Amino acid sequence: DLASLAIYSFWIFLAGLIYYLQTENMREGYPLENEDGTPAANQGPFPLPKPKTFILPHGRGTLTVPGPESEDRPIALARTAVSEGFPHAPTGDPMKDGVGPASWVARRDLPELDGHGHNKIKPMKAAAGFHVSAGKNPIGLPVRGCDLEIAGKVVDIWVDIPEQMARFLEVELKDGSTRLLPMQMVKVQSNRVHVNALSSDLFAGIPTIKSPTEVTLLEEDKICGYVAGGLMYAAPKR
Amino acid sequence: AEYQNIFSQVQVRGPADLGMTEDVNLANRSGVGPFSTLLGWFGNAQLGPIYLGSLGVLSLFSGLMWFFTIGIWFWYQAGWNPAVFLRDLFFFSLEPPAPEYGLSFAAPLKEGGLWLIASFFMFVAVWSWWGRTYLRAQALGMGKHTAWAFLSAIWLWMVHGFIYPILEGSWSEAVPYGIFSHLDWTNNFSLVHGNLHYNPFHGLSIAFLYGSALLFAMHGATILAVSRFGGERELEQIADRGTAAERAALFWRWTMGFNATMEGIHRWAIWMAVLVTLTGGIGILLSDTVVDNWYVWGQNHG
Amino acid sequence: ALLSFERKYRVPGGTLVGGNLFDFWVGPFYVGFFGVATFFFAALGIILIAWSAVLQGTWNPQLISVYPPALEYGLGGAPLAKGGLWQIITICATGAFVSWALREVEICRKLGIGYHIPFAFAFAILAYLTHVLFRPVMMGAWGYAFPYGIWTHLDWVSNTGYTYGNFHYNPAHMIAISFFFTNALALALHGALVLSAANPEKGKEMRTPDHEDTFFRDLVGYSIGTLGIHRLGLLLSLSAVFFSALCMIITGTIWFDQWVDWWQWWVKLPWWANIPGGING
Ligand code: BCL
Ligand code: BCL
Ligand code: BCL
Ligand code: BCL
Ligand SMILES: CC[C@H]1c2cc3[nH]c4c(c3C)C(=O)[C@H](C(=O)OC)c4c3nc(cc4[nH]c(cc(n2)[C@@H]1C)c(C(C)=O)c4C)[C@@H](C)[C@@H]3CCC(=O)OC/C=C(\C)CCC[C@H](C)CCC[C@H](C)CCCC(C)C
Ligand SMILES: CC[C@H]1c2cc3[nH]c4c(c3C)C(=O)[C@H](C(=O)OC)c4c3nc(cc4[nH]c(cc(n2)[C@@H]1C)c(C(C)=O)c4C)[C@@H](C)[C@@H]3CCC(=O)OC/C=C(\C)CCC[C@H](C)CCC[C@H](C)CCCC(C)C
Ligand SMILES: [Fe+3]
Ligand SMILES: [Mn+2]
Repeated sequence: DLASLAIYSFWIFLAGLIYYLQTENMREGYPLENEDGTPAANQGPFPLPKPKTFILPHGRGTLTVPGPESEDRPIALARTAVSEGFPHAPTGDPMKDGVGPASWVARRDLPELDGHGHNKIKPMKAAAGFHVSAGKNPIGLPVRGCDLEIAGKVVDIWVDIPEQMARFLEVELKDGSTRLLPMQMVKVQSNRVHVNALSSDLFAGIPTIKSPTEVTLLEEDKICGYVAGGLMYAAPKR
Repeated sequence: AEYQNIFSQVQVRGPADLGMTEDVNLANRSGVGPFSTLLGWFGNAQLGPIYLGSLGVLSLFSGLMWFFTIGIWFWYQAGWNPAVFLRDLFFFSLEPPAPEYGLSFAAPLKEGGLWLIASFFMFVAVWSWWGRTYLRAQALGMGKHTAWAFLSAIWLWMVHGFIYPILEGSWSEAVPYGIFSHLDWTNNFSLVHGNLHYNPFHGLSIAFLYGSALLFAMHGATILAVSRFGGERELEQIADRGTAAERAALFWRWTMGFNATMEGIHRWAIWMAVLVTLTGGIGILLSDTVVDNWYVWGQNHG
Repeated sequence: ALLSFERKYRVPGGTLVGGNLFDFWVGPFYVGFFGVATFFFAALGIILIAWSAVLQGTWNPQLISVYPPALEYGLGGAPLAKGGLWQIITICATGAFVSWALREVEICRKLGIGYHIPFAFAFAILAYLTHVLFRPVMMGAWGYAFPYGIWTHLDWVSNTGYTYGNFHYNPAHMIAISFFFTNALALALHGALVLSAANPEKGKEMRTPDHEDTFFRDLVGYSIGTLGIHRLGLLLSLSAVFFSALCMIITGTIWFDQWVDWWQWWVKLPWWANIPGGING
C-alpha cells in the first residue's frame, strides 16, 4: 500500500542522508594516518567527498577542503610502546613544546576581523566608547595563581567589539610586561582574580604577542592552549 | 571550583552596532532600542534594531487580526465578563465549522465561519512571514537555509489545518483554536485512528524530537567546554581550524567511534530537527485517508 | 587509525583511576578503567537479555521483552523469570550509563576541556533513574516501572498516562513539552544560520559572525549571539528533561487522581468561583 511504500522509500531517503552527512564531516582530519604519519590501510567504507571551496572575506583568499593535511611544526612526542594505540611521552616540556592538553594549532598569524574589516579583538583602552557596564570590574585587580601567590595585576580587558563581549585580561607581570589570559579560565572575585590553571611561576611562560593592540588567531591558540595544559602539568603545585 | 561560562562574569558595552548593510534598504530599519543588563548575563544585551518592510507589516497585521478574532469570540463566550474570561480562559474555544458544511464558505458566523475568518488571517500571516525570512536572507546575500528549515514546519502546519482537512472532505477535521480543547483534539485523533504509538511516521517523529534534545544537548555542552579555546567562533574555526574544533573532535571520536566537523555538525543538527515536522506532516497525512486504524496496519503492513 | 592532527595529543594521563594501566586506545576508541567497566556491565547485560528471550520462548526482537517484578513482590527480591532478571538487568543498565559517564570525564581530562558534556549527560541518567528507581520506591513497587521491550515499554507509557486520563493536563508535563519544542526550534535555526552564513549565495565571500547577528535583529529584532545560543541550547534541553523527570515523580505519589481534575483549584477561586456564564457556569 501507499503507506508501506512511503515508509520504505523514506528509509532509503534516510540512509542517503546519513551518507551525505558522514562524508561532509571528513573535509578535515581525513585521511587517517598510521602512528608514524603514513596513510592508513583501512579508510573505512566512506569516501573523501569532492573538494569544496570557501571564498574567505576581505581578500584574505580561499580555503579548499578536503585539503592537503599539514601539521606545520615539530612534535616532541615518542612511543612508550612497541604496538599501536598507546600514549606518546613528551620528549621534554609539553607546555613549551605545544603538546597534549597544551597543544596549540598553526592557524594564520592574522587576527579575526569583524565584518567591516577592522580588527575584531581589541583591548579596551583603545576600544572607543567601551566600558564595563556591569559586574565586578577586574581592572587594577591582583592576579593569583593556583599555588596562591600573586603574579601580576589587571591593566585592561580585551573585548569582542561586535559581540560586545569579554574574552581576555591583559596581565602586567612583576617585570613590567603583559600577558593575556582567557576570561573563560579565570574566576573574578571581590578582591582578586583567581586562575586555577596556572601557578605564579608559569605566568611568565605564557607566550607573547608581537602586536600590543591586536592578537592573531594563531596567537590566541598558543595562549589558551598553554593555559589549558596547565590543568594537568601544573597540578604538582596546585 | 571553576568558571562554567554559563553566564558571563562581567558585562561590557559599547555603542550600538546598527548591523551590516549590503543591499538592505536602511530606510525601513527601525531605531535602536535600549540595552538590558538582563539578557546580558546570557547573551547580547543589545536590543534592536528591527527591519520592518512592507511584508513585515502585512504578516504582523494579519497576525493580530488572527489573534484578535480569537479574542472577540472568547469575550463572547465569557459573556463579556472579565473574571469569567480569566477563569475559563483555557476552556474557551473557536471550533471549526460543522461536518455538514464540509469544505464550504457559507458556514454561519457562530458555527465555523468565525473559525474560517481566523484561519484566513493565520495563513497569510504565516506565509507572508516565511517570505520575509527569505528576502532578509537575500538582502544579506545569505543561505536560504533558514527560509527552508522553516518551511519544514509550515509543512506540518499545512497538513494539520488545510491539506489533511481537504482530504477528509470537511473543515470539521481541522484543529480548533483553544487551549485545552486542541490538546484533546490531539488525544482524540489518536484514538480515532487506532493508536498512534503504532503509526510509524509517528514512532519516527518521536525519534527526532527526542533526537534533537540529544544532539543539541551535545553541541552546546561541547562548544562550551572548548570555548576556553575560542570555540564559540564556529565560523572562523571552519575557515581556519583551531584546537577548539580539533579537541571538540577527538573527544567524540575517542568516545563514540567517530566525529563531525565545525561546518558539518551544523548540518547534522539542521536535519535532526527539520525532520521532526517532516516525518510528521507525513504520519498525520496518512492516518485516516490512507489508513483508518494504525494497530491493524501494524499487523498487515497494508 | 588516527585523525591527521591526532598524534600531538595522545599523551599519557587523564586517569581518575588505575593510572596508565588502562591508559591506551583501541581503534579510535579511548579506554581507561571505565572503558572496561562499561564493557563488563554492557556484556553481562546483553547476556541476561538473551536468557529472558529463551525463557520467553522467542528470538524476534520486537517481541523480546523482560518485565518488572509484579506488584505482589514489592521492593524486594524476585524469582528470575518474573522480575528477577528485570532487576539485575536494570542494575547493569545503570552501572553502564554511569561508567560511560566517568570514562567521558577522563577524556575531558586528557583533552583538558570542559566537563560540560558528562555533566549534561548526567541528566538523561537521572531521567532514567526516576523511571526505574525513584518513582517506584515511593509508590512502593518495582512493577510500576517500565518493561524493557520494543513495544511493551510503549504500552507501558500508553496505559500509565491514561491511568490519569488525558495526560496533557498533568501540568509539569506541559512544561516539559514546551522545551522539547523550542529547543528543537532552536537547533533548527542555529543550524540554518551558521550554515546560511557559511554557505552564502553562489559567488560571494563567506559571511561573518556579524552578518548572522544582523539577520535575526532585522528579523525578530534581537540576537542572543553565538555564545549565548550555545548556552540557550544546553538549557532548553537539560530543562525539557529536568521537568519530564519531574512530572513523573509526582504522578502516583503526590497527585494520583485525574490530572485534568487538578485544574479545578484555579476555576474554583473564591472571587469568580460562583459567577454564572462561560464554560464553568
Ligand atoms: C521517554 C519515556 C519512555 C519512552 C518512550 C518512548 C516512546 C514514546 C517512543 C520511544 C521510542 C524508542 N525508545 Mg524509548 N522510552 C523510554 C525509555 C527508553 C530507554 C531506557 C534505557 O530507559 C531506551 C534505550 C529507549 C529506546 C527507544 C528506542 C528503541 C526508540 C526510539 C528511537 C530514538 O529516537 O532514540 C533517540 C536516541 C537515538 C536515535 C540514539 C541511537 C541509540 C539507539 C536508539 C539505541 C537502541 C537501543 C536498543 C533499544 C537497546 C539495545 C541494547 C542491547 C543490550 C544491545 N527508550 C521511557 C521509558 N520511547 C520510539 C519508538 O517506539 O520507535 C519505533 C517512540 O515512539
Ligand atoms: C495522547 C496522544 C498521542 C500522541 C498524539 C500525537 C498526535 C495526534 C500528533 C503527534 C505529534 C508528535 N508527537 Mg505525539 N502522541 C503521543 C505521545 C508522544 C510521545 C511520548 C514519549 O509518549 C512523544 C515523544 C511524542 C512526540 C511527538 C512529536 C514527535 C510530534 C510533534 C512535533 C512537534 O514539535 O510539533 C510542533 C511543531 C509545530 C506546530 C511547528 C509549526 C509552527 C507553527 C506554524 C507556528 C504557529 C505560530 C503562531 C501563529 C504564533 C504563536 C505566537 C505568536 C506570538 C502569537 N508523542 C500520544 C500517545 N502526537 C504530531 C505529528 O505530526 O505526528 C506525526 C501530531 O499530529
Ligand atoms: C502536533 C501535535 C499537536 C499539539 C500538541 C501539543 C502538545 C502535546 C502540547 C502543546 C502545547 C502548546 N501548543 Mg500545541 N499542538 C498542536 C498544534 C498547535 C497550534 C496550531 C496553530 O496548529 C498552536 C498555536 C499550538 C500551540 C501550543 C502552545 C499554546 C503550547 C506550547 C508552548 C510552547 O512550547 O511554545 C513554544 C513557542 C515558541 C518557540 C514560540 C513563541 C510563541 C509564544 C510562547 C506565545 C505562544 C502563544 C500561544 C500559541 C497562544 C494561544 C492562544 C490563542 C488565542 C490561540 N499548538 C498539534 C495539533 N501542543 C503544550 C502545552 O502544554 O501547552 C499549554 C503541550 O504540552
Ligand atoms: C497517553 C500518554 C501521555 C504521555 C505520557 C507520558 C508519560 C507517562 C511519560 C512521558 C514522558 C515524556 N513525554 Mg509524554 N505523554 C503524552 C504526550 C506527549 C507529547 C505529545 C506531542 O502529545 C510529547 C512531546 C511528549 C513528550 C514527553 C517527553 C518530554 C518525556 C520523555 C523524554 C524524557 O525525558 O525521557 C527520559 C530519557 C531517558 C530515560 C533516556 C536516557 C538515555 C539512556 C540512559 C541511555 C540508553 C542507551 C541505550 C540502551 C544504548 C545505546 C547504545 C547502542 C549501542 C546504540 N509526551 C500523552 C498525553 N509522557 C516521560 C517522562 O517525563 O519521563 C521522565 C514519562 O514518564
Ligand atoms: C522542526 C521545526 C521546528 C521549528 C522551526 C521553526 N519555527 C520557525 C522557524 C523555524 C525554522 C522560523 O523561521 C519562524 C521564525 O520566525 O522563527 C524565529 C518560526 C516560528 N515558529 C513559531 C512557533 C512555533 N514553532 C514551534 C516549533 C518548531 N519550529 C519546531 C521545533 C512551536 C511548538 C510549540 O512546537 C511553535 C509555537 C513562530 C513563533 C514563528 C513563525 C511566526 C509566524 O508564523 O508568525 C505569523 C505572524 C504572527 C503570529 C504575528 C503576531 C504576533 C502577536 C500576536 C502580536 C501581538 C502583540 C504585539 C506586542 C503587538 C505590537 C503592535 C505594534 C503596533 C506596536
Ligand atoms: C536533555 C536530555 C537529552 C539527552 C542528553 C544526552 N544523551 C547523551 C549525552 C547527553 C547530554 C551524552 O553525553 C551521551 C553521548 O555520549 O552521546 C553521544 C548520551 C547518550 N544518549 C544515548 C541515548 C539516548 N538519549 C536519549 C535522550 C536524551 N539524551 C535527552 C533528549 C534517548 C531517548 C530519546 O530516549 C536515548 C536512547 C546514548 C546513545 C548515549 C550514551 C551512550 C551510553 O550510555 O552507552 C553505554 C551503553 C550501554 C552500556 C548499552 C547497554 C545497556 C544494558 C547492559 C542493556 C540494555 C538495558 C536497557 C534498559 C534496555 C532498554 C530497551 C528498550 C526497548 C526499553
Ligand atoms: Fe554550533
Ligand atoms: Mn477520522
